[PDB]
Amino acid sequence: GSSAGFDRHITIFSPEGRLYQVEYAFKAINQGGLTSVAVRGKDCAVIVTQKKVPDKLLDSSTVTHLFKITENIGCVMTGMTADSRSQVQRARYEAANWKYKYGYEIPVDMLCKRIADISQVYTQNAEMRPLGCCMILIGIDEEQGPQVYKCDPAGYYCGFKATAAGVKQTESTSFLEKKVKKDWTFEQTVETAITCLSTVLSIDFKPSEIEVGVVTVENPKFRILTEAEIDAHLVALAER
Amino acid sequence: SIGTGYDLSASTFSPDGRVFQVEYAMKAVENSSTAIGIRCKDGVVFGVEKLVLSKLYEEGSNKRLFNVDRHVGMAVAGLLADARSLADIAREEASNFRSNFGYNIPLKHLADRVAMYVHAYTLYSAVRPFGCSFMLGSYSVNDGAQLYMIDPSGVSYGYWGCAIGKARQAAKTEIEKLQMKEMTCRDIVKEVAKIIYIVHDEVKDKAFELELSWVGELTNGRHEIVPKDIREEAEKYAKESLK
Amino acid sequence: MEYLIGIQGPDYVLVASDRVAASNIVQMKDDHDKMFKMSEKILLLCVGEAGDTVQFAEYIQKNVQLYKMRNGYELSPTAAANFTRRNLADCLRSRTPYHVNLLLAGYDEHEGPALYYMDYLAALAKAPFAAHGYGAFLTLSILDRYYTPTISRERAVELLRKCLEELQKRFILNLPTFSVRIIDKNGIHDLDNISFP
Amino acid sequence: SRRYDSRTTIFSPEGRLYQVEYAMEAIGHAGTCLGILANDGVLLAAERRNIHKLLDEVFFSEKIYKLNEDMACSVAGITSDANVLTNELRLIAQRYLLQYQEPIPCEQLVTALCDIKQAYTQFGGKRPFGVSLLYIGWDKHYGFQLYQSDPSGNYGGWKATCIGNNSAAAVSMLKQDYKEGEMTLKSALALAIKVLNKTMDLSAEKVEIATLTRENGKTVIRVLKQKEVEQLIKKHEEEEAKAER
Amino acid sequence: GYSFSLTTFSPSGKLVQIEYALAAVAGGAPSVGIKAANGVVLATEKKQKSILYDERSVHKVEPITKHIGLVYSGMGPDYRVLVHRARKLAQQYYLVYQEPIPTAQLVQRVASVMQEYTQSGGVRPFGVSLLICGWNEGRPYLFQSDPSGAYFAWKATAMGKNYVNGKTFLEKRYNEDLELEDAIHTAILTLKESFEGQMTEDNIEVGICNEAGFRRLTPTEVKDYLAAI
Amino acid sequence: SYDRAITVFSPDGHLFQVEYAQEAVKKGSTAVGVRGRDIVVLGVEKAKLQDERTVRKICALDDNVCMAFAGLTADARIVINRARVECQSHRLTVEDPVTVEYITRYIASLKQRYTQSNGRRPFGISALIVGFDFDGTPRLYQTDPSGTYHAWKANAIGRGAKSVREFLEKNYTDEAIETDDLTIKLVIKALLEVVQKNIELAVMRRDQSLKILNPEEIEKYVAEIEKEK
Amino acid sequence: DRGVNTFSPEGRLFQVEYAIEAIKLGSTAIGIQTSEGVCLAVEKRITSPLMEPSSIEKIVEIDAHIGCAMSGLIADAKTLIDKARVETQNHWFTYNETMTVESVTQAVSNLALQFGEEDADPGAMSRPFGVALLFGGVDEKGPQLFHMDPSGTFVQCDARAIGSASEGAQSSLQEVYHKSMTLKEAIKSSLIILKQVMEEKLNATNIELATVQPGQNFHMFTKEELEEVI
Amino acid sequence: NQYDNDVTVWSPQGRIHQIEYAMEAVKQGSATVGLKSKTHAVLVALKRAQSELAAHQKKILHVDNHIGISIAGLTADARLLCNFMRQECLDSRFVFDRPLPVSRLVSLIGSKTQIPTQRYGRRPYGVGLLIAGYDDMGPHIFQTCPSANYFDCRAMSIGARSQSARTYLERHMSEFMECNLNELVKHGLRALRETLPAEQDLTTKNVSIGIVGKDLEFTIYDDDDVSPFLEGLEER
Ligand code: NA
Repeated sequence: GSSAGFDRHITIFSPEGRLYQVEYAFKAINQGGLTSVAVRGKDCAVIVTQKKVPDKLLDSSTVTHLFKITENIGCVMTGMTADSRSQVQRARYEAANWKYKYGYEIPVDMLCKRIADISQVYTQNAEMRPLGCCMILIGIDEEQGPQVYKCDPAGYYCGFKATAAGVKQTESTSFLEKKVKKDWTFEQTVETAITCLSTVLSIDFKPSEIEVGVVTVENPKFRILTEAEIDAHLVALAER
Repeated sequence: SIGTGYDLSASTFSPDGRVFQVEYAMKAVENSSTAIGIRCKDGVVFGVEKLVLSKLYEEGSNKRLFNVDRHVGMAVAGLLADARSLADIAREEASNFRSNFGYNIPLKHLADRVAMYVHAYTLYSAVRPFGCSFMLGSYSVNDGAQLYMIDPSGVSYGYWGCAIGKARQAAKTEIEKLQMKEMTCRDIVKEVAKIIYIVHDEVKDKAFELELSWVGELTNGRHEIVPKDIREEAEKYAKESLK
Repeated sequence: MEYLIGIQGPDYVLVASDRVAASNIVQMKDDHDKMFKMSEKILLLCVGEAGDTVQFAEYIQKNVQLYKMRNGYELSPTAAANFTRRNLADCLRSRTPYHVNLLLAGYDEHEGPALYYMDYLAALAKAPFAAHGYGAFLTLSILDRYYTPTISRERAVELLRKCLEELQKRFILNLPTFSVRIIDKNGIHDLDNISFP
Repeated sequence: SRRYDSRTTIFSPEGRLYQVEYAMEAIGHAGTCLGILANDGVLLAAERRNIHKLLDEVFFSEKIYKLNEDMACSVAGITSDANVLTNELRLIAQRYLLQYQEPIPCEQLVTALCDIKQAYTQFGGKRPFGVSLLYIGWDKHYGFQLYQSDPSGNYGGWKATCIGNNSAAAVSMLKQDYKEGEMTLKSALALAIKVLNKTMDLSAEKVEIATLTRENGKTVIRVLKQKEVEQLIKKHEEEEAKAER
Repeated sequence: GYSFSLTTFSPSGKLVQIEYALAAVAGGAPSVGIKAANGVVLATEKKQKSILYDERSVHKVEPITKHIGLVYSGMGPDYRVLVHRARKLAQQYYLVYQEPIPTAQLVQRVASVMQEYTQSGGVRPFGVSLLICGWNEGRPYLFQSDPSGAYFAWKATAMGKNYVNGKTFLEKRYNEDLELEDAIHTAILTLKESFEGQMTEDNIEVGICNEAGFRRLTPTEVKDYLAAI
Repeated sequence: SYDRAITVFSPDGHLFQVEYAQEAVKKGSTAVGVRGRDIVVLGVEKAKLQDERTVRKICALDDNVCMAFAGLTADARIVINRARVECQSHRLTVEDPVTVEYITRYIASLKQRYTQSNGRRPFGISALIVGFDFDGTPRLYQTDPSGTYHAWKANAIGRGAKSVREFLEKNYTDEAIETDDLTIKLVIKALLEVVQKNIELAVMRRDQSLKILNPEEIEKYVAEIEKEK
Repeated sequence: DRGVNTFSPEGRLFQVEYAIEAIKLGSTAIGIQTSEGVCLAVEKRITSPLMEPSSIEKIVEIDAHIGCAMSGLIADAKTLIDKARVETQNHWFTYNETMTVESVTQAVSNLALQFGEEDADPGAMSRPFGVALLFGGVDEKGPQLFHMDPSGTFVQCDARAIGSASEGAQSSLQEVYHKSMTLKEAIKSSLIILKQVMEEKLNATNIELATVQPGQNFHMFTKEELEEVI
Repeated sequence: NQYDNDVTVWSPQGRIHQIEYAMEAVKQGSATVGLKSKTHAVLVALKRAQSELAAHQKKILHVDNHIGISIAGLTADARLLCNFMRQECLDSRFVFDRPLPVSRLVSLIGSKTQIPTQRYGRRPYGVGLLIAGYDDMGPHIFQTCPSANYFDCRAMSIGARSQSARTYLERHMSEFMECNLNELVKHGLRALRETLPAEQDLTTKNVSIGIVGKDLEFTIYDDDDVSPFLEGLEER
């Protein structure tokens, strides 16, 4: 794992063909302390993350990692919070701009490819640093059904059956692949995402400790779940 | 502080995924005089421990409270010239909203816009992050009372109570004692002064001057300074409580 | 209004131009030279609008001179005519078009004598003989009548004299003196001015 | 930012441009490429370095580039850098032709590219082009010409020159067997194969020759075919064997 | 921005950032190109880290225009930049000449962009090598463009992890007169030389180019090629 | 654009890039200039396979002015061409041709600017500018990477400028400025003190053009130098 | 490396500090302001008999009533001299009058910290000017002599010396200067002090002398005039 | 060591050393004093000479009819800032036909001088000013510094040995508002004096005064103009 010149300071190749500054941006995602899970069902797509509000002095409704990009597209950001807000503003811009030029709402994959391409620029130009954050987008495609996409500070992007980001990403993915190996209803999809975050963080959740976001084939508008709606899922999982 | 080149630019991450230039800029706020803001049932109130650097200065020099818009107020902590440059940005942001949409900029929206001008200075070797943290307060019938805070990183959160500076944590454990959600701006002013006097270090620091401002139903949603009458009454209670 | 003429022989180019510099109804100058030596074997005869002529001709002259200094050899009459053409045509659709009408005479060691015609629009034509100005309407037919490609220089001067005499008899403009010059294997030779006293 | 700046356009304490000198080093690693001027024409002989069995051979050449109706060139160095420079050479030749309606005289085309190469050494903060060129041509002023230019933007006219791998050895070998004014394309082609044989570690697949001649008042540029080149190396092999006997 | 080059000549005469970009390519998943008599094949390893990935969502074998196709070894996000640029360049040619761009012409235009990132200020070279296939003037074409901006016309070649072995395999295994059907079987076999795991129609990707233009093979088409071992 | 200060002051008050540009001048071929009464002679120091015409270091800028150089040849070409353009642009603006001082002041101004503007290194050349003014006075000047310029009776620049200057200081007499051939002999004798077909001389007599003598003509003077000793 | 606009821990820009050190390498020049006019004198510092002494012009005329003495990098001075001459003629054009000595000195002075790298014009200065100037001239305020250095700081002087032997020449000036001394005595003191500080002996070729007095225009002393002074 | 080079670099202490180095320029200049009464604003400065033969540098410059300044630091930066102030004042009278309110001018100085403190390759202004003005809020004394921070002052002193002037201004602070012009100028002259070594006293050569107030436009007194004021001070 060698270094030569300014390969650990700027986005220029290392002797092994690596981009150390991009590698460091992945470590910045974990600096936030949070973990996020996203699962794709038969007729739905859910996103879930931790909701750490340590002082009662905060206004709990302003503390969020879930965002509405468009009416039918939502996202869960993981990493450096301001870097995350910046990416959400750009995602919103690119999406509104797309409908303006093309007369149709941006596909989930196109918005993910777009944000990923913007992120790649930072990976090639030295005068700026990558964003220390991970974006996961959900939405219902008119012809392809539910979609779950994620993009990296590296500029990579992909579609997923289920995905994770943050501190316990490795463990969350290990868990998510074990359940997908062994029918994905809306309840089955919500319960899986909640119990992935819970078993991986070893925390039996309270309704204020997590935030759930969902898109449904019946109602494709990105919906963020209430504490009561979150509790109805939490209690039904405990019944089992 | 990792002194190996990884901390000289905001376009450079350290191996553990940190941007030290932003952290060093946050340390300028950590060395600053404390500013506090409290959101209550009918408005938002600001109070600042404005340390008196010289007996030669005028009463009210170096105001750490600004009017960003007719309904928005700003309480700063950190490098004052950066703080005042952010006041001008926020002012122009509010001015541009009215020119675009014909009505007063919603506080959450102003906080979001200004926090992204702050964020922008945390990505490049070409520019320096702002060595400043600030709060925005507002009150309207439609939106209610709103208090937000932005840090050198560009993060913007909504608050019921907030403190920034040297005594950031000490002020917070005192603000936590108050049940603001059920209080008025006439009652909460007395408490803001009490908290600022408690948090002040008479030994390590020299004399200080208390700056008090508010925006609420009592002011018709306009950001104003607390009149001399009410300020003297709150300072009298703050000194009497200390004993 | 002004007059330019060229007659190319087998091994030379004969050129002549009026000597009048006139403003309004007055003849300000009787001894005005309208030919600009570009090279040792190239002359650019230029007429047209008030300022445009000296401005355009001198720009080309200094650029042909810069070529000589830069490369050690001169432009050929063909390259110098096409370079004149490129600049004139490039200004045509610009804010500042040049109203200049010209003839480029020259002698090349490889291609021999060449005479070119160019109007203000920058159309370039190689002609055995040419004329610019209202005078060309009275003299192109005299040249059509008597010009032959084997015309000796002595004969071409009698032909040029027949054209200049025609302008005295029929042209309403007073053009009494003309500059006469021959370009050949040995360069530009000044001949006696054809005068009408 | 000052920290990350390479300082590519600055002088060293002894009045040296290090980037220009390090670009020369790159050219020494590139294939050997020679040029020989003769009375009836001028030639270019270069070592092919794309010499693998699975290569397709879509183009007429590898190192030989036609620039003009009357001019061609060969390169030694960074091939992508050489593509930029040869493409610019073609644009300069057409800008001259459009303006004067005569083809660009050989030395003028070389100077124009050398002025771009020189600019890369004096300003901009960019690295130079890692290429040396050998130009062959014909013009109405100096006839058959052979030029050479390097990354410094310096150029010169030559009767025989070499650039690339073992350039130094080839110039000493060319210096000894070259006969000023008495050279013909036939004898110079024999000399080209004699030199490349010693400066390489040779078959028609490993070499690539091109000639510039004057046929009926028009210039003829032609890269020689494998069977032509094969006969020229077979002929050398015969004279070399009959030298010991 | 940073107006100075980030790729400079080392004292030995090497453009070290280009050498380091080639290392990124040599560590990428393997890719193969084979020029058959009546077509061209492009094959790659599309093996993802977990079952959770949706393989159908992103592609390694991409179309440029109707008759040109593309594949790579190296940095995935860098590749996407060159794909967009290549598709744009192919439209600029078609708009002017009203004729499908010759493959040599596309490859030279794409290779010039790659050279740009080795000299232009404040940028690093692309960490990718492309394998460009096409069909024009009734014949197939196979090119490779590397991070320096240099291009090569190949009859058959390998890139990425275990390319030295794949190239020796290709040289000995097949030559000219191969039919496109045969060549796809060869491309799959050269991928099998350095394939850790069971090969499926989801962890490999193939694209073909013939008289009918370029197109990516469907997983059902790849499945029938894998049925023949 | 590249906004970086290249030439700056060092703690001892030096402009190091200009002194490094003077070290590049010191490595160039020796150039001698002698100012006569009705003539001005410039001479330079000198491969068998090279074309002598393409490597000449005496250049005519215009009919009245011509110059010689020492240092970076590619740098010198850019200065020589910018001066050639300024001679014609001067005749276009003013009506009169350039005075030997005007173009020297011009070249010097260009040189100075490259020592004080961003992203540029100084020109690694010195020049000896000879000619006659419109009044007919013979003038010899000298410029250097800094931008400073002065007039001279005789001067030398390049590899061995110190020893040729020492010779010319002791040998520039009114007897040597008497006949045109004695002025030419001073230049050849001065160059013979550093160089060993190794000289290139150019002469300018009052109204006639710059005459570049041939090698046989040079050998005519070289033979008489050995005889007079 | 550090930026050209970097401050030293003492509060001075390093580039300006070093530009002042460059002046310590330049030829020594003296100026004396008298009721009867200002005198300017400078050593040419000739390095070869082959060099034309006339081609060294260290005393220049800015306008008919203003002269300039320079020291340091004489190529850097040539740019500021032209800027001064252009300034006087633009003022003459706009206002139909002459400039005061101070106004000209201030104009040249405004170009001093106009150097930099980032955020500057496409043809901006990278470094300061390594020159010191003495502006001696006459206006309505009488004879005036001004000093200027690379920091843009200009001051009015009764007597000033700049260059290699600045310390010594100023010491000598201080002991002999009186506010009511004649211009004849001012020239003599300058020529004596200049003779003292030079390595080479004083000659009519070796030095430059010039005066500006009411009722006369900036005068550059000829060899014949300099011989009768020496 | 590493955090000294550029203004965009924050030290691990949350400090910007380039800003602190620029402020050292103010501290190296000669002392200047500014003070105000209920009707007037006074500026006094010890002009310092480079030798007996050289003159004492101009320490006080005109900005507008109602505003005048005294400088301490880089004289070229002081002239850049003076022309910005003069121009901002011209704009206000051109547009509004009313003098630019002194506190507003000072905000513009704080705003424009902050810009370089946050851009790479840029440097702070190496000058600090004392501003004397008069408007609808009476007389004012302001202080600007390389930091881009500014202060509204009752009295003030910047430069070398200025801390000595500050103690006189703090001790006599109470008398300033009810002071007449002669007495207010005396308070300033006396604070200026305390800076100068016990070796030297104020002189008609090395003293500069600037006065603005209720009926007087900004006026600069320099040599025999200074004499009336100095004709009362004579102890220590
Ligand atoms: Na980057």
